[PDB]
Amino acid sequence: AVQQNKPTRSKRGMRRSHDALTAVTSLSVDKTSGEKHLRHHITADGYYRGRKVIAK
Amino acid sequence: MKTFTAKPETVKRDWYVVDATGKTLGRLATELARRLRGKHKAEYTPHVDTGDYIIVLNADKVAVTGNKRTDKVYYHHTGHIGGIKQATFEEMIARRPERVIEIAVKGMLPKGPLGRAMFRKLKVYAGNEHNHAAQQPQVLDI
Amino acid sequence: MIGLVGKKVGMTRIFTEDGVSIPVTVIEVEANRVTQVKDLANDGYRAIQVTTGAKKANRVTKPEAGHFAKAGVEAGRGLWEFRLAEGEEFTVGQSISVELFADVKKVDVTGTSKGKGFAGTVKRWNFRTQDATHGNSLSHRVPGSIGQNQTPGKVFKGKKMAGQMGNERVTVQSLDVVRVDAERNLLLVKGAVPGATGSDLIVKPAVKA
RNA sequence: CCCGGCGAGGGGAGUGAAAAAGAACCUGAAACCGUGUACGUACAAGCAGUGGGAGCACGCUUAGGCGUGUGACUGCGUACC
RNA sequence: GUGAAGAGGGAAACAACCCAGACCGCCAGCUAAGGUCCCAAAGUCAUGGUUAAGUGGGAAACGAUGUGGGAAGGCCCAGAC
RNA sequence: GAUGUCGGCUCAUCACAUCCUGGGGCUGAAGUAGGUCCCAAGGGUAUGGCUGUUCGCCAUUUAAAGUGGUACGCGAGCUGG
RNA sequence: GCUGAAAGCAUCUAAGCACGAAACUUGCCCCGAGAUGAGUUCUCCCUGACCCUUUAAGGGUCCUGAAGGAACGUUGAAGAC
Ligand SMILES: C=CC[C@@H]1/C=C/C(=O)NC/C=C/C(C)=C/[C@@H](O)C[C@@H](F)Cc2nc(co2)C(=O)N2CCC[C@@H]2C(=O)O[C@@H]1[C@H](C)COC(=O)Nc1cc2ccccc2cn1
Repeated sequence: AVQQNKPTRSKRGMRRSHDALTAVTSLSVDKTSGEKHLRHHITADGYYRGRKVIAK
Repeated sequence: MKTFTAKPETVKRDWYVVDATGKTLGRLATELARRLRGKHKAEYTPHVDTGDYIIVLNADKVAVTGNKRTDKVYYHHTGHIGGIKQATFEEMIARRPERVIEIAVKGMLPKGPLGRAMFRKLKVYAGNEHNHAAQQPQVLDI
Repeated sequence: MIGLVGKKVGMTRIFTEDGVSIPVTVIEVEANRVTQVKDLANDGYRAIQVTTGAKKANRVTKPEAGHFAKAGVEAGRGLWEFRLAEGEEFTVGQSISVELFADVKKVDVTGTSKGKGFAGTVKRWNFRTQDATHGNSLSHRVPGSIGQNQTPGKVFKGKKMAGQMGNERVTVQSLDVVRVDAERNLLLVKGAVPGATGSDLIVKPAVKA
């Protein structure tokens, strides 16, 4: 239920060896606006695959 | 001055070949472990592998005195509760005759990383042919 | 002898004139093409590598394509190996039909069982359920004891616990052969076989006999 | 003056002997948490050190075969009150 | 007598048993108990015997043409067993 | 300056001085069915009535309803008669 | 049990030989080369130009970026993630 000995800095860091994050490998670029966006997502301005999808 | 110590980067390791036919198991493994460790070299160092590579041929023809050919038992456990298995000297010779020499030598070598490396210099074969002629192994009548 | 690779189409019933209904598992066994033949001089054992079905040319990797091209046969959805019983002889490009099971009378079917996921001891090991009432506190389907006291002081290996159940290789032995329709590449065997509809099956003649 | 939400918090400029004295302010120790560099570490079992000891790195050196850090492998070794 | 209040070596490990009483240092030598095929420092030493049971390396009354040695005796080429 | 007990439930694991199945010798073993001893631990080895019970008596089954060790196995798994 | 001496016989045993059980090793099913002893087979891909230097399994620049993989997305009789 509870520990008999105090774990160490080492074991704490070992457990956190799998806690690191992953950065996006690359950002996609739109044909028309040339903006940078997530793949399969729309841009901040509202474009997607150069078709002027929702902007309002 | 300080006593000499061998360097694993400058140590000379020779290659030898041995025929196990008719040889007594224990009295043979003793000389192997002696050479695999380097006790026969004046440059012997306990924390260094100064031994030599040794090839053993015809491991399926070693001899044992008394009724050990049928009464000697090789026990081993698998980790499960049943676990305990056993095989006689005859059964091992028919299934895997090389393990007889390896097991006898493994017990005569030191326990630990170093002794585990010495065992790697031992090449045991069941027949009279080996594929290490490139190393030009010298005959050893031991 | 050797076996064949097929696909599980489903189950149905075959009515006989004697008023009997035979539950059958329909197995589609298309032409099995030999891609490689192994011997002792090169591989150390006798066997044959086969394939079946089809695959998208734009999805077949170059290594796989070169393996099929060396044999001179189209690509398939996988590769499987069969051993030879000291008297069989095959050649690359040779197509094996379901007619090979015409006079066997019994077969062993191997497949990949359905996946149940993380299963409990009641379902996975047929553990007996505790009391649903009479004071039971949060221990209705739990396993109970898993060992003993200060003696060994550990749980023995192989202890039956909860965990993954299914999605593993399973073989059913000695299934009766009901029909062999080479015109339609069908093999009807009496009974159920592992896996879901559309899964791969390895069909070998019965070894028990 | 600048970034920032006419923010918080910072970077400059300026004051001062000193801003690493900037108001969470003299001095600023330890536990504890971090960045960087060197070495070691993914076939090896236990009070974690000690004795021996290769290699690597670095500083010497009027090459002087010394010093510092690391410590593969190895003998012995079950904390304190 | 030892431990307690005593380390070291040996008995695999083992306060009380065996050897032996640590002022400090040495990469010198001789010994004790105990040991000298390998783990593991030192005789695969020498000589003459015993054991075949891994006895050695767990045990009794009792049982048995196991085997070695010794002191006698009985019946026998008037032919024994 | 806390090692929580009977029995039940759940889950078990080992031993063999073996309950069943398997292999044998003797028999005051005709056969059937038994008695006794030797080998053998691979697997298997009841449900219910009464009682908190273990045990036990009873009813009815079974090829058999084995003997024991495991903190008289198992309450950081349940129950609390 | 056969043959058979020690022991002129006898004797399953000492040499030698043949039968013999759900135990043992295999045969059946599953995992399985982290089997660091890291295995085998088939197939596929890459065929630049220089510089620095304690000059070596060395470092660095430009050009090049394959096989294939991962990522993202639509998803699954696969799945806690
Ligand atoms: C309520 C009230 C009951 C009362 C006291 C309770 C309490 O203090 N709980 C605190 C728990 C302390 C624990 C669990 C301490 C552990 O770290 C060690 C433990 F397990 C070790 C352990 N415990 C136990 C045994 O071994 C044992 O018996 N108990 C343990 C449970 C209660 C019971 C217990 O003591 O019951 C008490 C009863 C009055 C006894 O009745 C008797 O007739 N006793 C008895 C019989 C004797 C016959 C012959 C000679 C002499 C005898 C003398 N005494």
